[PDB]
Amino acid sequence: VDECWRIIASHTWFCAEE
Amino acid sequence: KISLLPPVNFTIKVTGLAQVLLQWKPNPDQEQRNVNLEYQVKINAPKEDDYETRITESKAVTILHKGFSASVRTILQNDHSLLASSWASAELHAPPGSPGTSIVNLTCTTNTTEDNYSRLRSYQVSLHCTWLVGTDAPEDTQYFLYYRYGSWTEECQEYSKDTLGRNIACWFPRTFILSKGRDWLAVLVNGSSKHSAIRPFDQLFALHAIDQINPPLNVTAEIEGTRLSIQWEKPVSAFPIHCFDYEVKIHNTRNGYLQIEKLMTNAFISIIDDLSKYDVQVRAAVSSMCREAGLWSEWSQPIYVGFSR
Repeated sequence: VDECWRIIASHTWFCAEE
Repeated sequence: KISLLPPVNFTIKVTGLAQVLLQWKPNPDQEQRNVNLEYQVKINAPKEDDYETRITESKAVTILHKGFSASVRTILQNDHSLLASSWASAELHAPPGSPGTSIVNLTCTTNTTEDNYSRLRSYQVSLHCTWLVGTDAPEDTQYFLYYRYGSWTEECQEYSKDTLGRNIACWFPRTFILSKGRDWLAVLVNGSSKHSAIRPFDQLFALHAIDQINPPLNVTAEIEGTRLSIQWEKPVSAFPIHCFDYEVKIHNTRNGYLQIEKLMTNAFISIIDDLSKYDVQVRAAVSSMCREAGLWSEWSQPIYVGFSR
């Protein structure tokens, strides 16, 4: 609960699309 | 001087289409509420990655057709030292299936279009996919495609087949993909047969890498004496007027001279020669202010101007 998605191949984080 | 103890009960669950959940628990022996010891996660395969988290879980997006391997350990980073326990590891085995049965050369294209009439004045994204059948895939196999964008997951129903009845393409007229999206489109294609088992295949597409931007429409050009005026409308897209880079190609049909203007505007007024016939075309891309670099649209179908007489 309350963590973002780890985009593995891009070494990045992702949260939302407000 | 003392050291750290590794996490335990490290699990990896497939929660979604190219979506994994990593769970584990803090080692029973180590300090209970030391709020500044954390967890380092390393992805060993398919692609190597490395990141920190403070929770005893971690959701992640990655392809799964090549298997999956992860390690997690307990860490304490002073800014002079890094303290680390031994790794705890877990794996997801590569999905069962004989060699070469997997699909090859998966290609995907999204395109922005509009509704029809006054239902609502908005935009639909269409998704088109193509591929080749597995080389040594038993003549009986049928292929099936799913996609996931955000929370939404769907299977295709409008397929294009070959000569032996096997699906080699897919068409989504209407989809759950956001027209201004930043997120990753996940595509999975698995298959089935009576004989051998089929290797599933899957890919992650960034929208900006596969969004087929539409061409500018109503390209108008007129020469009045020495004055050249070119106008054109912003292409069919959810991105607004101020989000497009344009290239205007002015080709002199007589001597081949090629004038190219790069501009963020919607009209070009300048000076040109009376006595040559020109053909103009325009193409567009989404500015880097609005999204990471993507694809150029096709050229507008050429229009001619000059030598009106």
